[PDB]
Formats: sequence, C-alpha cells, structure tokens
Amino acid sequence: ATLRIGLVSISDRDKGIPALEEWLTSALTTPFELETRLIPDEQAIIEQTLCELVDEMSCHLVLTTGGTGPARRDVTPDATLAVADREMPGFGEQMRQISLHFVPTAILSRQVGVIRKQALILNLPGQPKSIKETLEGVKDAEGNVVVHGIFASVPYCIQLLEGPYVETAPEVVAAFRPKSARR
Amino acid sequence: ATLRIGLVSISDRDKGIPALEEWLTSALTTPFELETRLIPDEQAIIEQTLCELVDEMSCHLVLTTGGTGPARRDVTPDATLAVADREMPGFGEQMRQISLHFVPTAILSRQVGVIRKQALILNLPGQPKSIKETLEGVKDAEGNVVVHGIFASVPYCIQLLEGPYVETAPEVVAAFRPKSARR
Amino acid sequence: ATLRIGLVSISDRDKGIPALEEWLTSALTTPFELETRLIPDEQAIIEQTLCELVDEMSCHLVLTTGGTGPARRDVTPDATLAVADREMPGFGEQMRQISLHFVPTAILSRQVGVIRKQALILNLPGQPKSIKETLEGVKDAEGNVVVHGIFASVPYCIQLLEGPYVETAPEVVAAFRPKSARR
Repeated sequence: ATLRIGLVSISDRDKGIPALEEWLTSALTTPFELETRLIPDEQAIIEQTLCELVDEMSCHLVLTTGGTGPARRDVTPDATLAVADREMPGFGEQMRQISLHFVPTAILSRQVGVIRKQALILNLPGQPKSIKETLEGVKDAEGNVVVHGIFASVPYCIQLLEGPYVETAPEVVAAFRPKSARR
Repeated sequence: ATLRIGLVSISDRDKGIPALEEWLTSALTTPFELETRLIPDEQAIIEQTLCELVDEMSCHLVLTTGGTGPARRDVTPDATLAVADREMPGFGEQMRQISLHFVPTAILSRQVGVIRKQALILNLPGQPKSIKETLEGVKDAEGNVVVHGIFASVPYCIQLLEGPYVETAPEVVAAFRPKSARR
Repeated sequence: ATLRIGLVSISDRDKGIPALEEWLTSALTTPFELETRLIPDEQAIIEQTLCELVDEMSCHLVLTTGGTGPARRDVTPDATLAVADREMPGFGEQMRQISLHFVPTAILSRQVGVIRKQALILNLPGQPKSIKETLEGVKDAEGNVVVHGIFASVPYCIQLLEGPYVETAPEVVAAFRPKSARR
C-alpha cells in the first residue's frame, strides 16, 4: 500500500521540508504520499499539527524537523510527548548516538520518538545535513555501514504497528526485518 | 547466601523460562533458587506477578522475557514501571546498546530495569539467543570482552541493595566490583 | 563575563569539592566564581541547596558530586529532577556511555542533567577520578580525543541559555560550537 507520511518543519522564525522530500524520494522504493506543514515554534500549534496529521489525515509516520535543543523556545519534544500514547526510548537515545559520531553537541538535543494511535512520530534536527545523517547513518569509504541510520528500523516498526509494507533502496538504507516479517 | 530469582515468561499466545534456567546455571557459582511463572501478555496479570514475586516470594532479582516491542499488545515495560519504586535508566539504555551490536532493530525495544523494594527487575527479549546475548555481551574470537553483558553489573547491584553475595564464572561473565565491595 | 558555578558535594557521611575546583581551574580560560556547598545525603536538603544556588545565588552552572547509585540512600538524581523545569536526556545517557569506557558498573548510576530557570545542573560521580573522566573524556596515548568529555558541550549549552561566553583550554577540553555561535 501507499505510506502516508506527515512532514512538519518547526520554524522559530525553509530547508526542512525540502530536505525530507529529497531524502524520502531517494530512499523509498514502495509508494508514499506527503502531508507537509510549516509552522511556528509555539507548543500548542505543534501539538495541534501532530494531532491533525495523525488523527484527521491518518498518517502512518510523522517526521518533524527543528526545535529540539536546550533553549527556552525549543518545545518540539515537549509537544510530541504531550500528544503521545507511548514513548519509544530507543529512538531518542540512538538518534543522539548516531549524531555524536559527527559532533559532541548532539547530546544537547531533547528529541524523542513516540507512538500516537498506530503512527510513529520522530523528532529530527533542523539542519538539512543533520536530517540526512540521522536517517541514513555512518558508512565507510567503500559504502559499508558502520552505524545504521534510524530509518533502518522504521519499515519494520510500521509493520508491527499494522501499517503498510514499506521497502527501501539498499544503496541508501537497508530495511532490517526478521525472518517472521519478510515477504 | 542463596540468591532467590524470579523468572517470568510473558506469552502473547515456551522457550523463555528454559533459556534463563540454562544461562543462570552456567553463569552463577554461588547458590540460587528459582520461582518461575508463565503468563499471558495482559498488563494487570504482569503487574500482579511481579508484585507476587517481589513481595510475597521475596525474590532478590526478577528477569522477564517477552513483550517489550512497539506493538499495541507489548506491555511488559509498562507493567514493570507501574510496580517500580525507582527506575535505573542505565539498564534500558545499555541493554539496547548491547543488542544494537547484533541488529539495528534493537532500538524498537522499550525494556527497562527498575527497583521494587530491594529487588532488581530487568526486562529481557523474548528470543532465547537474544536473552543470552544481552546477559553475556559481545566477545571476540579468543573470548576477550568487547562490550560487557548486562549481568556483569548485577552481582554488585544486588550487594548495594543489601542482598546476598553473588559470584559468577569468569569464563561466562566476570562480576565487576570495586575494592570496597570485594570479599 | 564571569561564569558563576555552584559545586555541591553530597555526603552520606571531602574530596568532591576539591576535585571540581582543580579541574575547573585547569580547564577554563575565561573567568569564573565558585559557590561551594557540602551537605548530607537527604533529599530535601539537596533540593533546597540546588534552589538556593540557582535562584538566590544566580549560578549559571551547578555540578553535583555523589549519591547517584541504586542504593536506597542515593537520592541526588531524585532531588535534581524535583527542582527541574526541563530534563536534558542526552547528558545522563552520555555520562553513562563515557563512564562505561572505564567500568561496566557505570550503568548503575542514575545521574541526570536538567535545566532550572536558565541554569544547567549536572550530576557527577562521587570519586575524584570519575569526576575528571566524565568531564574530559577518553583520549589516546598521543592525546587525541576518542570520546569527547561531557564538558565539551557545556560552553555552547550555557550560551544557548543566554549565559556568559565561556572558553576552555584545548589541551584539557575543546569547547565545540557551530559557526553561528563562534566569536
């Protein structure tokens, strides 16, 4: 089936939506449709937007960009936890470990991954290069994986959440699944 | 003294209890006694079982297997946090980092380690191979430790919780303790 | 400007204050002033002390030492979360990953990093060697960084919190900042 993805760029004031549209087009080999939103960094508007995308637009996956640091105005993770049914602690932890391979200041991000209804919501960085580094991971000179991107586990997570069967281009990111889940 | 260990296999429907009984028999060199329970994946029955083992059976350690993923029915970590007095964030984090050496999808687990009364409760995976990988860690071809298993810190944690003095077979897992705690 | 730092040694009963005074003197090249407190391990007195330092003494940074393990009396992280406006999950996670390079029992620490008002509060270990290992990280024989210390991100975090411009001696720890924040 078609994967319905919501893309939310949270601007304190856009490069965020465009970076996601480009990366997802290169990575996915199964069909997808986008619902894109560019909004201010105000917590109640981020919460409303996430509920709109999950509840009224029926998105299977929502990726946010921006507003995850320590500063007073950065409230994207707070809005995401407010609308969640359940937290996925491994996603925050591992997005920080992937990002620490690039710079030590990755530990200042408060990004989370949560589930609302059957949708997965992931908070990504505001800079385009960081968005791609997080999703795809760290490879060597010959292209071999050193540390898997966070997207390597997203297709199987959507499958466990009773969503569509998603596949990726192995040259960009390989979609890991156990024998029990492979078609 | 004898270490009293509770083993809980949480079945959505058993290989879980048997994998733990085998590993603990190979790893521990001090005496232990087991209290084993096989139960359905229903949150209130998991909570009741954990309270039974800690409060009425006086277990010093409880190890659970199964029901820690993202799917709607997996509620083992929710039950474990509900009965906890305190969380041990390092145990969830490091069980995920150990498991990431094997597969990238380890970040989909929501496993926790908590304390109830003076007992330590740890959530482990449902598959037998994963149970052993988590407890014992990653070694090289000659058998040298690369990343310590989660059990390397359990004997000292039980000692700090005023429990019995536990020792392990160094060929399986070495029990780390500071000078202040060594007998 | 002058950085105002609070140092809190939480004694269950001192080497903690002195280890911090020595390390900060070697690491910082911009001016700082210290507010030092030696207190018992009782949760309400730790909470009061942290509020005193942030609210009445206007500290930009507070570093605590001691009382972060699993034992019943170790309540430094509980007091720190009680007085927080917001948690910084990356600081707890990465202090544990840095400390795991030395010993596997680092996962028994429940240390956190939080923000109260515009101040950053970090929980460090009770042993002097561990305090320095956490702040400065892991280097090789020639002095090159393997894993950055937790202090490499503190100057930029204080800047994002609208505090003074802090600089460090690169021979001890290099202060990472993006192009947007460098003067």
